[PDB]
Amino acid sequence: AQVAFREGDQVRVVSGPFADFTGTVTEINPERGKVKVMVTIFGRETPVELDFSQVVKA
Repeated sequence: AQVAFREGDQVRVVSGPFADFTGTVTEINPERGKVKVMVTIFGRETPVELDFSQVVKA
């Protein structure tokens, strides 16, 4: 039993100043290929939109 991705999971950022945080998958877009996760920067929530090409599974 294996899986590529699952809603409600946690994924880290790709790079940049945010290359040390994760997010909470709220919704997915298979038809296109996007992903939304709620990250936390400076000790505060921050909902941002990304894509598998800018995130990683942890």
